[PDB]
Amino acid sequence: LIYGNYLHLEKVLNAQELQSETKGNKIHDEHLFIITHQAYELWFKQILWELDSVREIFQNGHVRDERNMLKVVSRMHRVSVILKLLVQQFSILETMTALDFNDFREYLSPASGFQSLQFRLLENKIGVLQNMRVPYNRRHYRDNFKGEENELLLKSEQEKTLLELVEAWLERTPGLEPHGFNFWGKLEKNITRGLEEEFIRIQAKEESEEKEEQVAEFQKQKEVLLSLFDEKRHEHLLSKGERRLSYRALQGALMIYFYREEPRFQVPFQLLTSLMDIDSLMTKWRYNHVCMVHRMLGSKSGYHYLRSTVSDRYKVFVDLFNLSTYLIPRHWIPKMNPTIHKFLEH
Amino acid sequence: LIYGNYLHLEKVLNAQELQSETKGNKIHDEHLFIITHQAYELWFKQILWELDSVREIFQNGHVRDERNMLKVVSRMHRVSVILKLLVQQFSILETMTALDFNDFREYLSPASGFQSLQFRLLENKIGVLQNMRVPYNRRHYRDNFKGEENELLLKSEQEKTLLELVEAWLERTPGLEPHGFNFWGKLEKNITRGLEEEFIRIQAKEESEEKEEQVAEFQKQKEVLLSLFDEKRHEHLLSKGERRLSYRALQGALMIYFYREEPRFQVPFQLLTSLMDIDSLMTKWRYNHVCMVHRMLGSSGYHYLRSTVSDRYKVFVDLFNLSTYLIPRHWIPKMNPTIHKFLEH
Amino acid sequence: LIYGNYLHLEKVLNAQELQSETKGNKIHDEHLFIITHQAYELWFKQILWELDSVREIFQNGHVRDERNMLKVVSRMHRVSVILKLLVQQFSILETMTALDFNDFREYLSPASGFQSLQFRLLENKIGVLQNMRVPYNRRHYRDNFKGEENELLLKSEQEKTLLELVEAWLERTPGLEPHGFNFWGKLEKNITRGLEEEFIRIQAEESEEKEEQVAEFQKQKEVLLSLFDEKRHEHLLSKGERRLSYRALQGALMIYFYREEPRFQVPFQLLTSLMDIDSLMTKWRYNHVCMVHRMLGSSGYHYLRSTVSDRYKVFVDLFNLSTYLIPRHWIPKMNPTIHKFL
Amino acid sequence: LIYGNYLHLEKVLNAQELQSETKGNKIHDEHLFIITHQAYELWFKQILWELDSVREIFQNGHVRDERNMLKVVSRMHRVSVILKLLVQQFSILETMTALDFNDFREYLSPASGFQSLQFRLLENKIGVLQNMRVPYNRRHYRDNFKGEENELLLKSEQEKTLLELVEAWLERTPGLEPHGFNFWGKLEKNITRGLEEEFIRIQAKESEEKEEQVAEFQKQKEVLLSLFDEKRHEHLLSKGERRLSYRALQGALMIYFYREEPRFQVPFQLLTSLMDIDSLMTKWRYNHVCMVHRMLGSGYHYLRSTVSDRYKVFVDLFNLSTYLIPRHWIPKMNPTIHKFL
Ligand code: HEM
Ligand code: HEM
Ligand code: HEM
Ligand code: HEM
Ligand SMILES: Fc1ccc2c(-c3ccc4nnn(CCN5CCNCC5)c4c3)c[nH]c2c1
Ligand SMILES: Fc1ccc2c(-c3ccc4nnn(CCN5CCNCC5)c4c3)c[nH]c2c1
Ligand SMILES: Fc1ccc2c(-c3ccc4nnn(CCN5CCNCC5)c4c3)c[nH]c2c1
Ligand SMILES: Fc1ccc2c(-c3ccc4nnn(CCN5CCNCC5)c4c3)c[nH]c2c1
Ligand SMILES: C[C@](N)(Cc1c[nH]c2ccccc12)C(=O)O
Ligand SMILES: C[C@](N)(Cc1c[nH]c2ccccc12)C(=O)O
Ligand SMILES: C[C@](N)(Cc1c[nH]c2ccccc12)C(=O)O
Ligand SMILES: C[C@](N)(Cc1c[nH]c2ccccc12)C(=O)O
Repeated sequence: LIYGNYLHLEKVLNAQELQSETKGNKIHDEHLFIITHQAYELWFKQILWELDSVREIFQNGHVRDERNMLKVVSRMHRVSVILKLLVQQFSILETMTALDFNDFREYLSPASGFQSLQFRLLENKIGVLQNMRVPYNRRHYRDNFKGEENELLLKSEQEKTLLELVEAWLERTPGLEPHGFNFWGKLEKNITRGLEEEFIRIQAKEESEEKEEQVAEFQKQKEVLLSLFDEKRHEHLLSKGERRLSYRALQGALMIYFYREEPRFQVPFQLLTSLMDIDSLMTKWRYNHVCMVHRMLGSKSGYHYLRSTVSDRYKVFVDLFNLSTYLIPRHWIPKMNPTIHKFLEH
Repeated sequence: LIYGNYLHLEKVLNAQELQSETKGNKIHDEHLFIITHQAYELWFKQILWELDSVREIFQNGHVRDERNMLKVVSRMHRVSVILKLLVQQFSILETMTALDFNDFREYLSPASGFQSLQFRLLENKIGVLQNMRVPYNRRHYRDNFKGEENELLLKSEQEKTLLELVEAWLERTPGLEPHGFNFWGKLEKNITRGLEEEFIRIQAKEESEEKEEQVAEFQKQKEVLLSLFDEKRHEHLLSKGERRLSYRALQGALMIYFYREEPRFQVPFQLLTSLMDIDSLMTKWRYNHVCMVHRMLGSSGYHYLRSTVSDRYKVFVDLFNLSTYLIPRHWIPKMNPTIHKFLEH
Repeated sequence: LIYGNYLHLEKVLNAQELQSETKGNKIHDEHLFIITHQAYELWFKQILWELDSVREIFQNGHVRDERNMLKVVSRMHRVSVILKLLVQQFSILETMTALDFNDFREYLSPASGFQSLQFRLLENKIGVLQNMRVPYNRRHYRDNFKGEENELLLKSEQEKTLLELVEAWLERTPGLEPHGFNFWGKLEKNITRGLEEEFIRIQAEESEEKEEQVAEFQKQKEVLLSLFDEKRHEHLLSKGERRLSYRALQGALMIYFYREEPRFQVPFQLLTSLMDIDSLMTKWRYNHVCMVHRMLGSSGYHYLRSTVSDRYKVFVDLFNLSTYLIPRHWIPKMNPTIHKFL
Repeated sequence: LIYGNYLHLEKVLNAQELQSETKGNKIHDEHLFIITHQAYELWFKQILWELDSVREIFQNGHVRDERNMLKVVSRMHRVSVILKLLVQQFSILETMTALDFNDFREYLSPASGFQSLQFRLLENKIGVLQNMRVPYNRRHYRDNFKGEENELLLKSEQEKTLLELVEAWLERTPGLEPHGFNFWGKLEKNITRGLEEEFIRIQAKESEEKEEQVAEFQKQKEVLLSLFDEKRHEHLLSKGERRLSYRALQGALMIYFYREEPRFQVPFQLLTSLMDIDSLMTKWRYNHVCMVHRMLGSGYHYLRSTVSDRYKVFVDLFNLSTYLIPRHWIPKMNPTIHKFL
């Protein structure tokens, strides 16, 4: 067993055919463009491998055994460490000038990155919605794909996504039981009370621009906080695709946020953090890719379509980010005395 | 022409065979170990491509046309930007624990990174000298290689290296002509004079320990500076492999250092800078690789690898060491436009 | 001379007062928020130092001596290396959760990053135009400032910007002389010819492929010939959608196309670095936005989002020269006979 | 409350005095040298803040409540994220050439980085031992310091270090009870047995490969059984080739092997981050060395000496890789017997 055989370098290092050279006009920088993409694809394959393994742990019920949370968080962390490198890797392609790219661009048409099967598979498996995908020149993405490739794409759309598997798991989060710790009920009450207290305070002040300013802020804060308990408004925002998680999953997430220090919630909290990281880094990748298309082609547009992809429309875990909106004073958080805490001890 | 076909992904993405899985005991993290190395190898191929192209520009005489310096510096800069990423890429493999590596390590024997053809090609093409290589288990690196692989490795040793091609170019550096600007002559004189000036200054100082200290410093500095003009000392240090550039090439390098702002030397100065960067980053790569072997295998190969993290493997150590011979600006032989013109484009 | 004294650490390391602690409720992570910003400010001061030195080299005429180009490009490169680090530095503040930030946010009012004098000075000195700024809360940015600070900000708007100083230098680029190499004239002719030649080719099959190629030719011709429309340029200048004078634009394109010619090698690197600085400034604004979102939720967020736009790209014209790339063989030939001038 | 006042920028941004300018020969690049160091010092202060807060959580007994492990690991992770940036920050000073540094170097004498109080405080608070310090010609690293500065340095050496506080905590790791899961006993037995089983295998082999395997076996056997030699450990402790008590070492290995068990998941991450901090500290030392070399040529060798295991405080955690065994040799922890975890 030799290194080169183990790594099948007979394949990996015999995969560089410059179209410029095939058409009798070799252009040096084409080689860089080929290798950069091959490297992106190697790492996309590794991301798919980690992500598929984590999806499986959820789908098959292994995640139910909390012994497996360390593995889940390590692999999701690994996904983000890979993505950070993928973002840095753009700096290599920045060493190619547009004038140099212009010397071989002709020999590439009509190929495009759009045809990256694995990038699409990755978007789908995380949880990007087709309905929300931005049309490129009034066209569907899968239009450019055929055969078994079109097949794999379909499975990726139809199989349970990371978002859905996390949703299901969040729905079973301990503490939501109305007959138990009754998190949601206690939270509603504590916030309603606290708002009442606060209003009384402000109402006791004397008419002024200040008082109005405080009253106005209060009203805004009140509306945001109480909207959390409006299950119907949530259902509505779900159907418009401005939210992604079920109402119950949202309750589980908030439970984990507020009780993160409780032992059973420590690693779950880290998982939520890494899911947000993955969304952020995916968006950073899209951003750096856009900046590059611009530098090479100008405003001539793919640039604008790609710019549209840099939006909340492509953020699968938007709901986890938006739990910042619902931050309250610590003393309003339902108290969990050891009496009612033992259920969250390893 | 479709993306996947253009990039031959039918090969690149059908090259991942976990030996753990082939022997009926798939271990998840083996997949990462394979991909990481495949990625290193893709980028080694790219470095070889740039490096070979720059070597050719020198070997074929194209570098004589100063129009080509921009291309040479961009490609060498590109080599160092790739190497920066190769160093960061270790952080991916740091997400694998030793315990998890231990579950598939058995299925890897007897394969090793040592058998990386391209890493050897890269060391050779830059200019690592065989005689200065540290033996691993009392053997040449080029054993463990056979057939056309052994062939490629030979060519890489026998063809002109980047070190040799740079040396040749440095020897032709403008300004070294005794009949012209006579840089070396003027430099020797100006330093001899400046040292004299300095001695007088210190000798004037009131008897005091500071004076005593400064006397000591002066003596050391004087010895270092004058040793520059000792061509025989240089020949000796060449034999011991503590220097690699010819005496004349060293003169050319120092010319470019001191006159870097002069238009014809601006991009050449950047080239020298990038050559040092490449050596720095190669040794950072070796260092990070060692730290990783340690974390996975504990404290043999470790010690061999530790020996690789040394000036013995820095091809352009001479460019770094020109810091030793820095002088006050006012000692640098003057180049008024009168004697400037030869360095304007 | 001792390290601590040389670096005036008696000041730098006695500058951390947690407002949470001053009001009797110390919150651990406030310390990090203070240090992060102090570090950003140290680096902004260094950027200002390099940038002011480069502006001086232009304004005083030193740049006319081409021996100074290495210094100019090194310092501009150094600006972008600093900015790369400023972008990475956000990852430190990402270790603070929103819940933890929430515990000391109250004690910060009414202070904001908006009030960073140095950040504004930097925007102004590069060449961000006030009239092109996005209003904050329906008002001008400088209204948030007072006294000598408001005055410094004005000088920064009125004194020559890096954009203006580069523009002047670009205007004197060798080769534009109609009586000389006549770059613009030759270029117009060669593109007119080359377009025709393309037509002749495309004139010959009737497939959609042909139709597609014909379609491309149309815009390509439109884009390329629009380059020679000086009036359209003047119009886009007044709307602020371009920044450089028509002549400066000619100089830049001269440098792009002839970058390998010795006199243009380091100038080409300067143009590259100016684009880098714009790109990295934008990356900084982007990462800052992503972080405000993570800490505050969904709004300054929307104002900040508006700053991530071409409106704030001072050297947009250098980026846009990609639009006007032609085949190499169309580029006016400069044989050594004439190449000697460069 | 205004930004500049909140951040006391009247101090931070009025702290840049170029000695080149003070002596009538301003050198542009000196400004960068000053700011770079000031930035390093701001971040060293932040590292000290996090590290001191973590040391407190151990010393005051809060670490006993496992609810606090998330905070402990977050702050140690934060230390590493800062150090990663400190390593990247060298790339800024690499934009200064040695020729340009040479134009103001004279005006610095005799000041040196050696005089960084905070860097010393950081080394000490982690657990770098004075007795293990590499002498700089005349030793006396603390002798470069005086006054309340010399005072602070002393406290930093004498107060409990991160190493010592972690050691104490590792000693209380659940599972080491002889009357309980009896980790050490079971481990010794399982390895002794497994080695015997291996002997039979190699015995049944029948040329060279056998020779190869037998040789390896002997080495592996020696390494593994040396783990159970408490006296050898005590000896290596007194030399300074190990740092953790024998019992702490047992706790660490418990956490390594049972990392997936819920009570050990975050503790395992803590051990990982302690190793990370050691790694990154030594990366910092390495990049600093490479730069002194580029600027001065030939402290290079002294600084090179600092890049050694001699300066790795958590060397014991790294070295537990040496004692990896097959998974099936690890004492089994059935639900019944992992209830405690
Ligand atoms: C010279 C550098 C690059 C240029 C000029 C470029 C150009 C483009 C353009 C114009 C598009 C929009 C679709 C189209 O018009 O055909 C696009 C999309 C895409 N490119 Fe690139 N690209 C570059 C580098 C890369 C790299 C390094 C990757 C890495 C795999 C990549 C992957 C993609 C992907 C996946 C898409 C589809 C993204 C989406 O639809 O959201 N490209 N590229
Ligand atoms: C788990 C991670 C790794 C381990 C444990 C490891 C182990 C080793 C060891 C022990 C050696 C010395 C030769 C021997 O006895 O086998 C070696 C050398 C080498 N490794 Fe690695 N390695 C790792 C990762 C990598 C990676 C990511 C690369 C990337 C290509 C690589 C490339 C090499 C090369 C080229 C050599 C020969 C270097 C020289 O002779 O100076 N290794 N490795
Ligand atoms: C918790 C972290 C941060 C939050 C929540 C935050 C929040 C904000 C907000 C809301 C604004 C809009 C103005 C306002 O309404 O106050 C703003 C602007 C700004 N922040 Fe931050 N910021 C953070 C970190 C930073 C840091 C680390 C810097 C570093 C110097 C910074 C510099 C600025 C600057 C310069 C502006 C003005 C930007 C412009 O107008 O284009 N901020 N920030
Ligand atoms: C031009 C760049 C630098 C040079 C030439 C330089 C030079 C040196 C030298 C020669 C030493 C050994 C002690 C001595 O002989 O004085 C040293 C130690 C030290 N330097 Fe630097 N240094 C540089 C940059 C930095 C930076 C950026 C830091 C960041 C704070 C720093 C912090 C230190 C520290 C803490 C030590 C003592 C560490 C130890 O003893 O292991 N230096 N430096
Ligand atoms: F393997 C690859 C191959 C090509 C690319 C590109 C890319 C970037 C800029 C381009 N300008 N023209 N073309 C030709 C393609 N036509 C433009 C619109 N889309 C399809 C028709 C381009 C292709 C980006 N990544 C690639 C990967
Ligand atoms: F494609 C690959 C495959 C394997 C590696 C290794 C590597 C790392 C640690 C190891 N421990 N045992 N073995 C296997 C046997 N070795 C033979 C050479 N002398 C050391 C023992 C190892 C192989 C590093 N890079 C690789 C790349
Ligand atoms: F040195 C510093 C000090 C503070 C900050 C902030 C920041 C971040 C979030 C905030 N939420 N409320 N406030 C108070 C500011 N008022 C409301 C928002 N508009 C301005 C008036 C905030 C201030 C960001 N960077 C800072 C740096
Ligand atoms: F705030 C600061 C000030 C200075 C430094 C240095 C530094 C780097 C190179 C030097 N060469 N000579 N000197 C003067 C000091 N003498 C030689 C070295 N040992 C002590 C006597 C130097 C000082 C590094 N970091 C610094 C920080
Ligand atoms: C038994 C369980 N693992 C419980 C569970 C669900 N979601 C959680 C989030 C945090 C902590 C625990 C849970 C399961 O049902 O998967
Ligand atoms: C014409 C030339 N390339 C001169 C030359 C050689 N080395 C240099 C370094 C810097 C500047 C110029 C040169 C030659 O003789 O090859
Ligand atoms: C003499 C000159 N340096 C000419 C000049 C202007 N812009 C340029 C761009 C590239 C090369 C040269 C120039 C000057 O007038 O500044
Ligand atoms: C009660 C205890 N937290 C026990 C303890 C010590 N070390 C550990 C490691 C992992 C898990 C638990 C421990 C204490 O006394 O610290």
